[PDB]
Parts: sequence; structure tokens; C-alpha cells
Amino acid sequence: KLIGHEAKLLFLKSFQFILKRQIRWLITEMRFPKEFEHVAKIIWLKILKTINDQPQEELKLQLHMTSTISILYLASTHLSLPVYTCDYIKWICTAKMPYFQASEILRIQLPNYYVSILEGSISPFNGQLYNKIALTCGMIHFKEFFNSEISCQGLLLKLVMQCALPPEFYFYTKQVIEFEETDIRNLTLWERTDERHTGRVSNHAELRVLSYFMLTINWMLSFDRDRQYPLKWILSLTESLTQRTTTSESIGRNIVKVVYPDKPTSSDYFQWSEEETLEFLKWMEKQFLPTQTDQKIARRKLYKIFPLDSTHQLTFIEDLQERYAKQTPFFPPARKEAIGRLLTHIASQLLVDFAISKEQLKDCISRIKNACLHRMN
Amino acid sequence: MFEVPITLTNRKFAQRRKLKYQYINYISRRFDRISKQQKKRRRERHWRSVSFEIWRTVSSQNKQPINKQKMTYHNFKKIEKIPLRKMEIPLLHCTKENKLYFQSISRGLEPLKTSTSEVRNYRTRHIVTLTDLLHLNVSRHNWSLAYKIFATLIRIPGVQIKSLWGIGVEILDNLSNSSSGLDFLQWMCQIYSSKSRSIVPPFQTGSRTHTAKFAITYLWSSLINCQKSMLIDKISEWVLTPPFMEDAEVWFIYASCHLLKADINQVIKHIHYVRTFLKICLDKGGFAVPSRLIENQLKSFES
Amino acid sequence: VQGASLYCTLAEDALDLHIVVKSLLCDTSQYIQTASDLRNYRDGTEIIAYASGKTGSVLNIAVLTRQNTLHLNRHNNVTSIELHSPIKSIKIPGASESIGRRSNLVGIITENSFQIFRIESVHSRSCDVMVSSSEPLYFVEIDDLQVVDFQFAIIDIKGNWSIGRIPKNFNNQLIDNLHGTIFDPEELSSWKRIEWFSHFQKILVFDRSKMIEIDFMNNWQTEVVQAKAWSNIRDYKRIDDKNGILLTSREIIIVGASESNDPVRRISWKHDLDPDDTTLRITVQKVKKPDHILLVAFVYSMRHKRIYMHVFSHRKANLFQSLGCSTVLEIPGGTPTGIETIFELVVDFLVKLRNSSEVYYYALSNTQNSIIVDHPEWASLFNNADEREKESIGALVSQIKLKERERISRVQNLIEHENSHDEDKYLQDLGYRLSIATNELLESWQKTKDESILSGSLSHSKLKNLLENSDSFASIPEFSSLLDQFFQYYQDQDVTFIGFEKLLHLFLHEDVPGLDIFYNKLLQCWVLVSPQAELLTKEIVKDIIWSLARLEKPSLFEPIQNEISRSLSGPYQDIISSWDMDD
Repeated sequence: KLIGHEAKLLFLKSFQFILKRQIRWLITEMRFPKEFEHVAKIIWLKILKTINDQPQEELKLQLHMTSTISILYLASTHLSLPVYTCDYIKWICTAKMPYFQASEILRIQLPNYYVSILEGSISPFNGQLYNKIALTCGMIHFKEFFNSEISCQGLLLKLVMQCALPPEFYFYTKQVIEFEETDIRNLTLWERTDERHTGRVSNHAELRVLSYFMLTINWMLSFDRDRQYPLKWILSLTESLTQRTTTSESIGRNIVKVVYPDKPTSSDYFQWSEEETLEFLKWMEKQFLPTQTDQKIARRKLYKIFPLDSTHQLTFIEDLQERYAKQTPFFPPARKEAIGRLLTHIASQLLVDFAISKEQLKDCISRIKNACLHRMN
Repeated sequence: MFEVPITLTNRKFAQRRKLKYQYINYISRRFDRISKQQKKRRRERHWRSVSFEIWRTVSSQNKQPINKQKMTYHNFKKIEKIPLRKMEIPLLHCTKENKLYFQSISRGLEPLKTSTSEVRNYRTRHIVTLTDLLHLNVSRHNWSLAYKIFATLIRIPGVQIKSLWGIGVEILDNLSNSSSGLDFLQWMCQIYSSKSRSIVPPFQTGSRTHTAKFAITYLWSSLINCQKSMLIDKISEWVLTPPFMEDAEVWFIYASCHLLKADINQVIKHIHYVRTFLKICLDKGGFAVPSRLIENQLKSFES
Repeated sequence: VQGASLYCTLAEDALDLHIVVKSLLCDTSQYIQTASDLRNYRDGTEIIAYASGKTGSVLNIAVLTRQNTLHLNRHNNVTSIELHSPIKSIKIPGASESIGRRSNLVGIITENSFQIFRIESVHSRSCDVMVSSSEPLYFVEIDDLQVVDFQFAIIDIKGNWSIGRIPKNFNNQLIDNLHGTIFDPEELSSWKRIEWFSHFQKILVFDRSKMIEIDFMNNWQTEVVQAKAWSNIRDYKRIDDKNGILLTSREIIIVGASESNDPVRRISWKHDLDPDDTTLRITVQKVKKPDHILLVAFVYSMRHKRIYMHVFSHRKANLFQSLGCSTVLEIPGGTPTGIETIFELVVDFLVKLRNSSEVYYYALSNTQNSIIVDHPEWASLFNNADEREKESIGALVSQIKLKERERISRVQNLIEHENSHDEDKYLQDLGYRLSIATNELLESWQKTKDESILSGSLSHSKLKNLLENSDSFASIPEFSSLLDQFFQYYQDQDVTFIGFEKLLHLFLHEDVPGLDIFYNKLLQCWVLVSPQAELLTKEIVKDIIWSLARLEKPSLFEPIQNEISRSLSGPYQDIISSWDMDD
């Protein structure tokens, strides 16, 4: 029935087909530029040419889904588009961008060795995405062939608006950024291996950006000898950040919280609000029609025997504006507490949003914090 | 923090089941010596028994007297010393976390983290959150939301219906619209009474021998839908329909239909009727009022 | 239902739930068999006296320290100053039992440890609690002991048990003569459990596999009806009234208890509760009322601070019914290591959380008619140590703060000039100055055009090396018009095109048609919050529009060259596999 030992050709066809399918969804449904597609044919072309410059009938390829997302991010980052990893994580964990299947339920019957090579390694959630984009960034070289500078400043905007920080922190963190780097940010972390044990927890640019962001807030707020930032407004900031409210975004972050590996975030689904759950079931009936894999219609009528059952919520810059105002009163040792709880809530949001670990993040911001003390002392 | 209505994400839990039941085999084997593979787990788990209407248990009498200590420190570590190394062989094949789990359960420590708590699945993790919010809302009396959860859930192609008690009490407390709890229950029985393991304890079951909870509860609860009265010849028409003779509870349902229809010689025949089915309900594991009370209502009728 | 229409469909009752009242009381993956804190009321003197509610609390460096001190009750339940003791072993359960009222209100208190098993007496007068150390036994056995039950010191060590007795007051220590075992090679988990039943002088012994009754002053042993096919015994505690038994399985609250003088099982039906968690435990509180006698079942965990509650009722026809379920939450990170209990419901208890030396009194009521963060992983990241690493941080903070002042005073005048003829001159010579540099870079893109090895022309997307020309303007709409007429100007083909609006879509999460409305929305948000929000918002929309400001490699006709040429060097039928427009 199914192919033997040269279903490399069929494998790469379901894979490439799934890729162009995802591109279709992001130019169409995400209003990307048509140039992206060509950038994708070039990158997928380079690594296709590199795996078909490889001999063995033993396959040795890993075209996991992380490779799909890896070349999408790679191409997007060459094109300097202000999309970041967390956009992808959200997009795929909310079933909008089709992902979590081989040729989703509706196709082809392949050797179960390759269906396993697809379904396996599916999760991006421990930094698997950063590691796979750096791995691809070795597989074909970032440096001469492409421009692997991240879209830094839009990430800063995304971040300030993602909190409710007043716009001064964009320039604060932008400045600490310039202070340690002078704004040079790469994509490879590659020396093909598994092995690594120092220097290289922190050289995926983003993770360092978040690290500078956190640091900035901590330093800045704990050394406003001016007293520009009230002992209270740090609390009010923490509470406006904490109040679970039902926008497309937070509903999304709940949807990602559900498939994040570690507690607490699942205890976070425990502490969920009715509108979040509702918009959730909405996204379930919409984007889990992207499911996977007579009596059937008898069960469509059978289940249809019992019922399945001026625009309200606001946009992104609206929310951003309103918390920027919620702190607009801008113009004693237990305020360190307020600093800490704010930093830890912000951290939580970053951990679920950028699919990394508690321990990963704090490893990075620890390392790069000592990397600022060292170039400061 | 509630049970999930999905098959549990797999590999490590299964190979841990391996290590566990394999070591279990070696220890209990050498233990019977001193008293003188999915399939290994299978035989292992195998050779082992697998005033109101209380379906009473089996109490204490006819059970054998005693035992006096079998297991000192030296004697136990005698039994334990060898099967632990045999375990040292395939422990080398399993994963480091799995090996740690084997070490800790074999010390007797119990693992911190649930199968759910370490599971990580993206359609499945989403279904986990969905089902969770179902159970939570049903606990919270939020029958509206809970109903939305239930409909969206049953939509998904992975869920067979344990969830039915959720909808029984759901539509029950809902009262809102949709063809109601009784309709659902009699649907359950009409679809799943004909040919037409892991997951299964008793509260969801197969119709070879007793499907229990849902059947008896629609039975009684329908007789209470006659407490609404004082539809009946319907309910006992399809309690008349099925042969599954080990009930008697449908004999008391039947006789209750005759007492409810008895509230002129026709009413006489209904009273003689209930008089009959109360004894052909003494047929089986008894549902008893003092029943001279039943008869006393029947004499208030004989008026 | 069962009784309502056995008599001859909603409930008994309407729908009521859970509320809190909180107070502080006192301050100090594979887990194992432990649970260590008690409070119970007895009076020693019994020269016609009363009981005293006491706490046996636990003090930890290594858990060496056992502490006994009094509680004075009130509507405000506090303590009076502390009384203490240590042991060299790591300490596990403090337990102080009390036989029910066939008899008397009981004496003093016992503990199980890392080696040892100890039992203390006490006398007390005038707010002091003087105890005496009824002597340890380190072991006969080299075996740890699971549970103590109680005058009878009963021990269980993993798979074998012993009935024992305690000395009288002073200074001979504790002996035994009746023993047994429930050993089961094929249950690996170490916890077993002994608590007896009916006060009949008959015991219950437990492991996660099964429940064995042992009539121990005759010779009698029974395995009660289920075993270990689908669930583990999870916990058991004697719901306080002598003839009453509360057992957590997995997914079932079991109310065992005699309805015959001889010992029992109850299959009087039960409720079920839904996890795989090994760490579940239980405790009951018991409230009294005229028409019923009701029991509140707290099942708690070591994973999530939530409490799972069910309620039963004892209308002494030995009638038991169940109403409906309810669950409450609890606060930051951590989870209960101890929950202990003592037309509306009041039920009150104490909790101790994983790794928090605090003991919190709680109370729960029916209706309403009337994080301190030390996360050592992040604080170690935020507080960094040495004084020069304090004034270091402050030094950097000052550097940037005065820098920000430079930004404000700098841009200010640039804001003064809007729609001026000066800013017009600047937008002209700016726009087409940049156009000249762009053409130059396009020529040096013609010289290297035949690379055909890649399709990313070097260091492209820029203002292209004139940097001061960016900043100086300060009018978003005329700048958007500059860019629209620059894109218009370089419409001479083989040049990049990228539409911003469709990308600001990602920024504000709604359709952002104009480069301006972007600035509006941000400006509303921040005008609520900062002075010179117009200056910053303009400086940041300028910074964004620059960070994105496209000028990538020569356009779509240039990439396809390298597309096909790399699609050449590859061997022939990967080239046959390379496939556009699937379906």
C-alpha cells in the first residue's frame, strides 16, 4: 500500500504543502506581504538543497513543525516585519494558523515512521522554537545570505503596551539596550550539537530584550530618587495589569495557558472569567474545525437532538492608552514589594506568551544582569 | 484541578506502568517463593477480582481470622534485594525521569505531579481546559455557561459521552429550552441498548450486565415526574419494552405507575394490578416500604 | 429522590455555598508519607474541671522541634506565650487522639518521627503548659512507622503492626504483646495506616491497595469488599463520632460506619471527585442541628491551594444524603500541608501551606447578612549585593535620566516647528536627499546584482546612512505624505514594496488604515498618562516607522533568479519535488 524507503519525496511534499498552506493563511488572514512567499521558497529552498545534498537512505532529516515555524520566523525576520515569536505561538495555539496535525482530518497514507516524524516534537514550549530557528540559522547561514537583525523597537512598543507602562519606558529600555549592545542583534546560536553549558543561554536576541525590559523596570523604579513613580501607582499598575478582562488578547493568552507545560498556568485556567471561557468555546468551534482525523450523519442529527448552543470589547491601543492613563498620576522599603510583584506578574505574561520556562527566563535575565553590572562596575 | 475527559497523553506513563508492574511481579513472585510488556502488566493487573433504597454491600461475616507479622526488616530486605537488580537491567533502557520515578515509588515515596500536571497537549490541552471549565461551571451553578461548554465540547470529534450526567443534571437545572433531561436519558437508552479495559468504571457501562447509574436514575426520576401528576403508560410502556430481567426496581416503577393511575371497576383492576406487581417485585432484591403502608393507601383507595 | 419517592425532582433545598473569615494564629517531586500539626481540647486535672484547647505545633531548621502551647478561644482565637521541646530526629505527625463519649475527655499527646516514637504527658496551671517525656523507643526494628493510633499506643510500620501500652506518669518503657502484618510485596508506596473503629477494641489497617479490619483481641482479619482494580485508597480519618468512618478513595468520598454493633462496611451510596493526584487528603467537621447531624468533608491537595468540599447529613435513622458540590481557592504559590477542623452553615479550621511557617485560622459562612513576594529566584536577580552594585545601578539610572532630559528639551523646539516653512524645507531636502542616497545604493546594487547565490542584498532596509535626517521633523501626517510620495517616486520598477497599514494591524490589533490613526490611538492612551505624551508618542511613532521603513533587496524579479538557480544546483528530483501552488 504505502511507500517504502523513498517516501522522502512524499514526506517533503506533505511538509512543503503544509508550509504553503500556512503562508496562504497568513497573507490572507494576517495580511502579510506577497514577498514573504518568495523569501520562504528561498529559505526552504536552501535547506531543501542542503538535505538533498545529503546522501544517506537513512533519512536523518527532522522536518518537525518547529521547522515550519522556524522558516516562517526566519523569513519574517529577514523582511524586518514586526512579528515576533509570541505572535506565532499565539497564532498556532489558538488553532487559527493550522498546525497541530499531519494533513488535518478530511488525504495521504504515508509510512508511519514519517507521520511520527511530523506529529512528534510538536511543542514549541520550552524554547524549542528559539532553538529550532537558531538550528536552521546554522543549517543555512544567516550572515551573508540574509539579514538577521530582529525588529527590536516594535517589540519594545508591543511590550510597553502589553503592560500599561507609560511611554517613557520604551525609551528607558531602548537606552539600556543601546548601553549593553549599541543595537546589534543576531540569529545564530549555532555550533551543531546538543552540547552547551556557558555563554549561550542568552543569545536569542528577543529573550535578551525581555531581560533588559524586566531589568529596566526594576532599576528605573527602584532608583527614582526623583520619586517620579509613586509608591502607589506601582500597585495600581499591578492591579490594572492583573484584572482579568475579556479582550481578544487575554482570551488568547488563556488559550495558550491551557497548553503551557508547567503549573501554575494551568491553575490559572482554574481561576477563570465567564466571558473568557465563552470566547474560548467560540475559538474552539471556530479553530478546532481545524481538527485532526449512515451512522455519522445519524450522529449529526443524533447530537443535533439536544442543543449545542455597539461592538463591546476594545482594541489594542485602546487598552494600551487606558492603562497609560491609569498610571497618569506620575507628576517606604516595602515598595520593593510592589516592584517585585509587578515584575513577577510581567514575567508570568512573558513566560506564557514567548513559550519559555521560568528557569529559562531567569537564567537569561540573571546572566545579562551580571552582563550589565560587569560593564558598569 | 478536575478530572479530564480525554485519554491520557501516553509514552512515559505507559513505560512507567511497565517498570511498576514488572517490579511488582518480581517482588510478589519471590514472596510466594518464600511462603512455599503490555502483556506482563496485563496478567499482573489481571489475576485479581476486577428505610430507603440502599443497594446494600456485603458486610462482615464468613471471613478468615488473622495473620501475625510476616515482615521484619531483615526478612523484607531479603525479599527486596534481588528483584531490585533485575530492575536494574531495564531501568537502563528507560528514561532518566522514568528511572527516578521507579526509584521513588520503589522507596515508597509518592510522586508530586499528576499525569495531567505533567501532560502538555495542544488540541488535547485545549480539550482539557474545555472539559475543566465544564466541570467547574456545573459546580458553580452556572448552568448557562456550563451548557455552552457542554455543547462546544460534544462538538469536538474526540469526545465520546461520559459527559451525560453533566447534561442530565445540566438540562435538569436548566429548565430553559431544550428537549429535556428525560428526553436525553431515554435517548441514551434507545441508542445504547443494542449492538447497533481502561476508561470504564461503573458510572458508565455496557449493556451486557448492569448499566446502572443513568438507567435507574431516569427510572426513579420519571416516577417523580409522576409525583408531578398526583406520560406514565409511556414510561412503563418502554419500561415494559426492555428485557433485562434483573431489575425489580422497574417492578416497583410499574406498581408505582398503577398506584399513580389509581390516584370505577377499571380503577379496581389498577389496584389489583399494583397489588400483583408489588409481590412480583418481592421477586428480587427488595425495595420495601413497610408496604402495609402501600396497602393502606390502597385501602384509602378501597374507600 | 430516593426517599422522596420511596415515600409516595429538584432537591431538598435551594442553593447555598461558601464564604471566608481569616486570621493569623502562630508562626514558626516524589514526596512521602507525612502530616504534622494538631490542636485539640482536654483538661488534665479532672478535679471537676474543663478541657483546654491546645496546639501541638512544629518548629523547623531540621524539623527537630516539637512545641505544645495553649489556645484561649473567643470570637477572636489567639494564643498565650509559647512552650517548647526538641528531638534529634526529623519529626513527622503530631497526633493527640480522644476516645468519644462512651467515657471521658482525654489526656496527653503523641508523635512519630525519623527514628523514634514518643508520647508525652502534661500538667498545666496559670497559662503555662508543662509536659513530660514518656519515653521514646528508637526502634526494635530498623523500620520507619507510618501511623500511630490511640490506653493504647498502636504503631504501623510498612506492612506490620503492633498494639502497645504506655507507662503511668514516671520514670521506669512502652511495651507490646499483640502484633501482626498486612504486608503486600506488590504495593510499592510506603504509606500504610492504622485507625480503629467503633471503639469496640477492633482496628482498621490500610494501604493504597486495600482496607483490612482486624478484630485484635480475638483473632480476626477481613479484606473489605473492593481491592485495587480501579482506584487507590487515598486517605482515611474517623469522622469523629466513634461509630463513624470517612475514607477518600480516588473519585469517591466513602462514608463507612457501623449500622450493626459488629464492625461494618457502608455501601450507602457516596459522591465522587475527580483527579489522578496522589497527594489528596481529607478531614471532616461535624455540626449539630435539630432535624439532622451534618458532616463537611474537606478534600485538599499538595498541588493546588484549592479546597474541595462536600456535605452529608445524619438523620439518625442512620439516614445519609448528599446535596451538591462546592470548591474554594487559596492564595499564591504553594499548597495545603495541613487542613484541620475543630438556615446557614459555619465551619472553621486551620490551614498550613507548603513551605510557609504560618498557621492561619479560617471560618466559613453561608450568606452575607451583617503576593508578599520572596521568590528567591527573582529577588536574587533584582537585589544584587554589593554597595558598589547598588550605586552602580543608581549611576546608570542617572545617566539615562539626564539623557531623557536631553531628549525632551531637544525635541521640544522640533515640536514648536510644525507645518512651518522650515519643517517644509526639511521634509523636501530630507525626502529627496534620502532619494539621492537611495539611488546611489541602487547603483551599488547594480554592480553586485549578478550574485545569484543569495537573494538578500546587503544591509538594506534603512534610512541608508544619513541618520540626522530622520529625527529633526515632528509632524506625523506630513511625514506619512513624504513616505507615500517617496514610494510614489521610486515606482520605477525592480524595487521593494511593502504596505505598512496591514502590519500596524499586528501592533494595535485592529485595522490601522493610516500611519496617522496609529499615532492617534497611541496618543489617546498615553495622553491619559504622561506629560509630553505628544512629544514621546511622536518620537516613538517616528522610531517605529523608521525601524520598519522598508528598503530590502531588489524586488520580486530579482529573487526568482536565485530561486531557480538554487533550484538548479540541487540534484534533479528534489528539483522535481520543489512545488509551487499546491491546492
